[PDB]
Amino acid sequence: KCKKTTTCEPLKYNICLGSVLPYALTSTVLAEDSSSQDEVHDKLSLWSGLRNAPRCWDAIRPLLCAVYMPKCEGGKVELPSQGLCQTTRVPCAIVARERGWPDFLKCTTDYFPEGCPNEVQNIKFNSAGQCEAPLVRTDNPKSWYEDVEGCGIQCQNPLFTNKEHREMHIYIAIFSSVTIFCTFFTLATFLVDWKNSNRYPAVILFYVNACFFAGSIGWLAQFMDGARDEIVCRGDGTMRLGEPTSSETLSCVIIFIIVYYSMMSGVIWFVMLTYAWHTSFKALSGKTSYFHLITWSIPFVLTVAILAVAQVDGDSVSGICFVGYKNYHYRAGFVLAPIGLVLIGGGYFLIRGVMTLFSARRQLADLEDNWETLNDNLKVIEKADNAAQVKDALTKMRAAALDAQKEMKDFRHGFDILVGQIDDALKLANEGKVKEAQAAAEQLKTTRNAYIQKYLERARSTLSKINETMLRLGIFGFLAFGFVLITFGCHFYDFFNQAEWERSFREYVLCEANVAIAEQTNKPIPECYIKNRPSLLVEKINLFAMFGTGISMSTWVWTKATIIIWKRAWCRI
Ligand SMILES: CC1=C2C[C@H]3[C@@H](CC=C4C[C@@H](O)CC[C@@]43C)[C@@H]2CC[C@]12O[C@@H]1C[C@H](C)CN[C@H]1[C@H]2C
Ligand SMILES: CC1=C2C[C@H]3[C@@H](CC=C4C[C@@H](O)CC[C@@]43C)[C@@H]2CC[C@]12O[C@@H]1C[C@H](C)CN[C@H]1[C@H]2C
Repeated sequence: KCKKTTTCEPLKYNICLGSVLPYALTSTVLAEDSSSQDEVHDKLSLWSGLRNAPRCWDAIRPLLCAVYMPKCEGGKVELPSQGLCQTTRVPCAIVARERGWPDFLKCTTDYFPEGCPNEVQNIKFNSAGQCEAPLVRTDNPKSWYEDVEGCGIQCQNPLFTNKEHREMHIYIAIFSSVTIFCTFFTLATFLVDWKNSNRYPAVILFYVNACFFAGSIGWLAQFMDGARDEIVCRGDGTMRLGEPTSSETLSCVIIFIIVYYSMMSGVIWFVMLTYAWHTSFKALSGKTSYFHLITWSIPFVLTVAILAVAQVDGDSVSGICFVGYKNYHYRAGFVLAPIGLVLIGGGYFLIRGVMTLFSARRQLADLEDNWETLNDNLKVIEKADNAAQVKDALTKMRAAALDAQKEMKDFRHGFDILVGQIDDALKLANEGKVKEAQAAAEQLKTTRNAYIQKYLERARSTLSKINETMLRLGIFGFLAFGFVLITFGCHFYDFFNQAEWERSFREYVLCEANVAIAEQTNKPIPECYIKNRPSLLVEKINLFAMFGTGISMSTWVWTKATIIIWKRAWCRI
């Protein structure tokens, strides 16, 4: 009979000599020189050396597959046919001459029964129609998926359909457009007033938006008539992976360089921003030429390193080329690490900045507290009947003014005068003279205005400036940290389940490989699908995060003080 009784075990390799196996279970019983599938793969590695003789190889492939890796299903293995074995004798006669034939490969009808249907005869090792979606026939051996011959891994992302591609593309369209013109607004502002806006750290924002403009450009590049497929796909319609490979158009690596470099410089400029703020608070342009070198060296070195390991991959959904898609331990290395370090540094100099801020914020408030005391005490003194209230309030005034006394010598002199006059009024009030002290408090009023009000209203305005700065730092801090937290979350999710998505994808590929033969042989065909895939909402979130940062830094230039600056250049008469 065409069937043999043995125990079916799973394939350790789902490929037979560059051809995908349409079945899932096999048996090592027919390979009489083998006992395990390791041995089988070894023997096939020995038979591999025959590939230098294509004339024989063509005819011996199917036999070798039907023998060493046969279909096992429900305790049965189908034995190869006599007709199949006879097609090996004539051309592979070389095997017979140099070392002879193995006894289990000799065409004795007990090993090869006559007229037996074989699953292998259906399989084509010249992949004319063998290549099955999500795979496409390419005859370039640099695009061949794993060990499969003639088949390449298709260009468009096989985890999301076109219905989702259009979606994400219009999403990225809108967002990146908002960013590309917001950053242009912010550039134009600091550019038209290049003479008056070129200061540090106000030019650091300009540099940030410059970077995030350059990047959004590369993000928009994929929307031209046929540019997307030029960036993402190879010449043979198979997605660009491990770029830059030899003899491929640099239409990918250029976009990668843009999107990555602009991004990284764009986030190191954050650290430079926080430092510049801190040192601005601590009091200059001595280190202003050294920030540059850092913010341009580090992204360069990183990008060059990525190009050195050649781990640029192409995504059709995003429509760009970026680091560490295929191998996700590179994305964590070149994206998550620099961003995290940026978060740490920028956060450090932020809190240092608000310490440098907090220390004065209390001082000015204390001065305001003393002035708050003086006025209300004068309010009580000027309008009182009992001469105990006058004594009391005068003492309190003395305490406050004394506490406030603790170009500068003039300021202290004023409070000398105030304390003195207050003590005079104290002497007057102690003796029970109510209205004499009350009248001697108007002296305190006019003196308060004359000698003290200057330095006070001088330091009255700063509490608005300082609080505004404090709250805008309150914006930037809890904004940037939120963005970093979110993008770290997304990247960590993908980082987490990319170990599973590849499993599911592979199983799916094998399934469709089964479907291929299952259809053109009038055999029952099983439905194939992806068990699990990346969430599109997560990618939505990440994009929203980075573009949201790109927009929020362009929002900074949005002031009413800016709007009028535009008029000066061309208002004329
Ligand atoms: C590759 C090769 C062969 C390896 C095959 C053998 C047929 C049977 C088996 C049994 C199986 O258990 C292990 C594999 C082995 C040995 C076949 C004969 C032809 C050739 O050996 C020649 C040696 C010669 C020096 C050069 N040319 C070499 C090749 C054409
Ligand atoms: C398709 C695919 C992927 C699409 C995913 C990517 C992780 C991150 C993103 C970013 C996100 O914005 C869009 C989706 C995208 C591009 C993931 C990497 C693994 C894989 O590429 C592998 C090639 C490999 C040879 C076989 N296995 C293939 C697939 C598991």
